[PDB]
Amino acid sequence: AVPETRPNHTIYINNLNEKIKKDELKKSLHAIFSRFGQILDILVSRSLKMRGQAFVIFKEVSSATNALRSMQGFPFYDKPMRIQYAKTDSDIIAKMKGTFV
RNA sequence: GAACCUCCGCCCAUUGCACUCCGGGCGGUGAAGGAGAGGCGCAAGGUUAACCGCCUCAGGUUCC
Ligand SMILES: *NC(=O)c1ccc(-c2c3ccc(=[N+](C)C)cc-3oc3cc(N(C)C)ccc23)c(C(=O)[O-])c1
Ligand SMILES: *O[C@H]1[C@@H](O)[C@H](n2cnc3c(=O)[nH]c(N)nc32)O[C@@H]1COP(=O)(O)OP(=O)(O)O
Ligand SMILES: *Nc1ccc([N+](=O)[O-])cc1[N+](=O)[O-]
Ligand SMILES: [Mg+2]
Ligand SMILES: [Mg+2]
Repeated sequence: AVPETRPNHTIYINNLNEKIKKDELKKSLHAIFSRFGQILDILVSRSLKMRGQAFVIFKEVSSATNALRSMQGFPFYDKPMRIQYAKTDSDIIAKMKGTFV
């Protein structure tokens, strides 16, 4: 019904500072999120449609859940992070589960 | 082995759920001057312009 609240390998963060550059944003996200588990990948775009947002993809769903709870609202580049679970599996995960396309 | 990046900014608009990239406008620096190198296009065309795209490579960084 509301998939953004059902745990997922991938967390969706928005309300990020759009001023920060793509690579710096990716590496700072990794720095703050890697202690919660192994990170398959972190996807950021500076597109009009995708700026201010990032998908952080964990190997273990339990890792996503701990990262979200612990970093909900956390100040990051002067804006409180807003964290959800991704509404659908990231492609790399769909490939693992055998569900891709 | 993989991913991301590789000239420096300003303003306007945007709170947006992607996984092939992709809003608009304006400046500056550098003559060891198209932005790490090569190739190939494309651009440019003299007091000081062009500043881009693709592919390969290199490096930096984060990982496996
Ligand atoms: N090394 C070369 O083969 C070479 C380097 C630089 C120059 C050159 C210019 C070349 C082309 C230009 N336009 C097409 C407008 C302008 C150039 O401007 C300069 C300016 C200066 N200054 C000392 C101010 C030096 C060299 C320039 C060339 C060239 O053929 O002129 C070749
Ligand atoms: O193709 C490289 C890869 O197969 C293996 N290698 C090197 N470093 C690696 C790593 O950090 N992770 C993984 N998974 N695999 C790695 O070695 C091959 C060659 O790499 P080198 O840069 O060492 O090449 P060299 O010519 O020096 O032997
Ligand atoms: N190297 C060089 C310096 C300056 C100029 N110039 O025209 O001013 C030209 C060259 N060149 O190589 O032709
Ligand atoms: Mg260039
Ligand atoms: Mg470049």
